[PDB]
Amino acid sequence: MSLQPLTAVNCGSLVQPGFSLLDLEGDVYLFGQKGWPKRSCPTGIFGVRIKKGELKLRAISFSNNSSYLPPLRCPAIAHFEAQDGKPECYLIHGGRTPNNELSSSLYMLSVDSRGCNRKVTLRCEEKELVGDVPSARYGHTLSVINSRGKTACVLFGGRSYMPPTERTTQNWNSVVDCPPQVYLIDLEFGCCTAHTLPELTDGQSFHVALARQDCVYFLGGHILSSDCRPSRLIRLHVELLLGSPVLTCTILHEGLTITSAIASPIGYHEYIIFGGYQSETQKRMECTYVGLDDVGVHMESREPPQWTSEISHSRTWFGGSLGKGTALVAIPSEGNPTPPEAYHFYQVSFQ
DNA sequence: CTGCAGGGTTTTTGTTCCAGTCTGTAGCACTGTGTAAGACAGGCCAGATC
Repeated sequence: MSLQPLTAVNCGSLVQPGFSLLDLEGDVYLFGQKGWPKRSCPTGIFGVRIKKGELKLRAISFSNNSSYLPPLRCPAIAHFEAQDGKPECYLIHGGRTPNNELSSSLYMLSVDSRGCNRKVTLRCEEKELVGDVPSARYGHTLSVINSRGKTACVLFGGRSYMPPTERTTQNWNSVVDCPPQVYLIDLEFGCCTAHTLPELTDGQSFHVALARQDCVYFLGGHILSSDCRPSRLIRLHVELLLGSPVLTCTILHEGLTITSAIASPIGYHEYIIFGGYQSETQKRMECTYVGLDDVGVHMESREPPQWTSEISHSRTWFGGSLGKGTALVAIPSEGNPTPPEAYHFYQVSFQ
């Protein structure tokens, strides 16, 4: 549990407050960037390598048969693990276009070929959704479930702009919580079903969701109706049978009151919740550990690495998970003139 | 009584010019608001591979 300060020697203006780190086939891919794609990298997706403290970003190129993606700012990432037939899949939906809009299309990202010389080619495919499509939204969560024995996805939460009739050019950039119904999405085909939640009378956003063996556990998430960050934990159980995807749910008494947490996998099913926001002013410093079994969540606080004064007094912080019990965090910086590197970077490692 | 023409009448309203005295615009050369990164082509080297 130690933190190494990294230097973003070159290309430190591409990272932004909200962004994604996709961990597939070893190396990690940064996804999301300030502004539209520049010709230095006509795709939008960078490869990340951390070596000797240096943070190095390399350009990635798509394949011939793949469509292209706008740099979605705060999308919902779901890691579809290796199985038949195309590992390793990432389901992205749906985020915020850098031209400020909401995109309701689902993307599937995968790896294609290599190298020749340390080069990875990717491929993205839009996945048409016949629905009953969930309204465009950002900050929601998607999670993959395997049940007897087929694969589906559960989509829940998030915010969206005011309904299309009531949005006034004065309440334009206003945003309210989308209604609380769970959407079951088949990977293929695009049949997406909507189901109501008798126990959940409100939606939320920025809640870390952990899915294990056809069970989904939703940690706390910020509610904008009452401005409360509920400590309750939410469990739901998807039993996929022909032909009605019945869904049940229950409440757990206690869980961590946390929003926008960096959920880094370490063990087989053991995660560390790395921290985030517990109140609108104070940020979570304590690192927590969450083991997931069919009995339930087992939660222990672990010794948080000693933070330098800068990251302890910072107003806000964000980041993502580089995997293998390692995570990346960023702190915005001040000065005069421009640093110009607006973000100092730290790499935290476990064990 | 009226009508209109055309007489005089005063009082504007302005009529010529040269000393001035004063007021308002023209001529001079020049101002300031244009204020950042990104695309592209070539050289090359380092690490991967047979």
